[PDB]
Amino acid sequence: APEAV
Amino acid sequence: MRLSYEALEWRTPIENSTEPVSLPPPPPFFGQERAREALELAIRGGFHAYLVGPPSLGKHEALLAYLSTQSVETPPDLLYVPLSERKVAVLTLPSGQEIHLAEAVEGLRFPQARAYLEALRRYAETGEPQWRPNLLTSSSSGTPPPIVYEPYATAPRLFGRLDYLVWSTNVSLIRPGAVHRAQGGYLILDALSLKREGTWEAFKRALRNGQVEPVTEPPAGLEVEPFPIQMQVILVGTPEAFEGLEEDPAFSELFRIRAEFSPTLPASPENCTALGGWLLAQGFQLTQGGLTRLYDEARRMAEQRDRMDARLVEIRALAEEAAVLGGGLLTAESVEQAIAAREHRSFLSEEEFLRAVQEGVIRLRTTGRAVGEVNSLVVVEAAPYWGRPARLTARAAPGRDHLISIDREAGLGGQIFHKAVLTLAGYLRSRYIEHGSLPVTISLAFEQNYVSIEGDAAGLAELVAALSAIGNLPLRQDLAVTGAVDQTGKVLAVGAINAKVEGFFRVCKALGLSGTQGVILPEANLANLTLRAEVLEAVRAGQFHIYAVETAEQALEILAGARMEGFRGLQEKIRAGLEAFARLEEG
Repeated sequence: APEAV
Repeated sequence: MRLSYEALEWRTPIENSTEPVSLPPPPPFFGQERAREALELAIRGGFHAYLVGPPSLGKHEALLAYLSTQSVETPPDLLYVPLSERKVAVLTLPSGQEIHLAEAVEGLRFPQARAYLEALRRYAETGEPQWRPNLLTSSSSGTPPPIVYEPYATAPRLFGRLDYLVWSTNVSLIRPGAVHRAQGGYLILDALSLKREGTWEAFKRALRNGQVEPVTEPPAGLEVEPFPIQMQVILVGTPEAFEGLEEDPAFSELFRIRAEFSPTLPASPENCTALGGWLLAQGFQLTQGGLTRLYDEARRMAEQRDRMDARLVEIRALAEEAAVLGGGLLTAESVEQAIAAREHRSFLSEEEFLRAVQEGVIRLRTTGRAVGEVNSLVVVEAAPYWGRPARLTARAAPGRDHLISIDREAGLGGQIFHKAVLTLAGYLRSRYIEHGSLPVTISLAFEQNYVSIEGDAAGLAELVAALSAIGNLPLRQDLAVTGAVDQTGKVLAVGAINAKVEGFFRVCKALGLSGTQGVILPEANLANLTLRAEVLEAVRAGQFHIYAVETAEQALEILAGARMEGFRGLQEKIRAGLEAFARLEEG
């Protein structure tokens, strides 16, 4: 999965 | 500023945990004043309305309960009468009066039913060998009013159907639809169903022109006259479900009253108390400690100390799992263990991650010091949104004022990520001007990042890493960093602050707690910190530490273990690195 900072 | 355990504690003290709760049920729409007042206006005016709010709020249940208490004049008899052998009209008589006009007919005083009879006049005139009225509905009181919720908005369910008696049909094979059952009352539909079923346009025609046509099959049909629709329609959906609809100017014309739910309520004793009576009314056996934990989990779900999640259905669902773990009883323990077991059921990914870190397959530091490196914090974008540390490096070399985001250049970073890098560049160029443009090229990398990354919440970690690389300043690796930065070097709020803090604690714990570990975060996020028990206890034990800052330099001070001024402070070291870089670049 993509990540948020 | 250091945040003490006392500053961080947010949970409600429990007195007499196992005592049974006894409270009356709150009214429909408690804490949702805006939406209730909108709906009262729609009821008072006869306007159509739409109920808008995120999923799992209980919008449908609140609406059915509120409508259940209303009163209207008893709805008329409703029927199809023929005007011909290929034509029908929809007719209301005053209530009950259908059965009399039917029996009079069943032979071979009704001013409303004029055209039906007139036209009911030549079997005798030609031996000419399908004619009696068709009652769609009737009822004995408009209290409660008719309330028809049709979740599946297909043409036949909305408008009714023609059956075919072999092929023939007539007035008496026409079945009613939701629109017919809702006359003198309320029809409730979901916005999403209207879109997906392709029925929005036919539904408009029903409300704008009274065209309500039973569904047929592609032999020979009856013509159905328009009729004056008497109903109030209430659509239900999310903000997003409505945006398709709101680009049609007809939507606004037909649906004038917005009834919008807040996703959160004030965290107040009154709302706790209301939650309790609501849970009791749903059939739960609730203890004080059980109510308290559910209320506090609602605050944590909202990520706000002073608000609570308003999603009654999500709260009920957690309660249902708690009730099983408490053997039918909803206790403090049962809720804490329902929450823990949710995390366990979704933990495989973090267990793999932590194992990879322990094995050195993912290289992370949680102790010691290093130049130009820092743990920032990220959130994995799949439910339930676990936070993790991410190692970030910055390297400085003599060059021509370039700040290079390697993740962004490689296509992994998104627009807001890119924006944060540009913003830091703007801070740094304008902050250190003595050499003209900056005599450094600085490259930033999220070291073991293989996925796309987005957001501005690594800005603080990037800026401190950069300053550290410029000044050759060893930074503590036992403190992770999260925060956005503006062009002036102030630190701004970030999202998912609980998951981020807890994610670094989880890695520190898996690698063995050193007693000096922690997180530097924005002061602006103080009101979002609703940390889980385990982190709170570690902070109370002096085993974990939270720092809140307002500026990037404050963060650097903590990480490098010195002040910017009192020179021998960091600022002169930074200026000295820049002078060294400028000599290598120039002379």
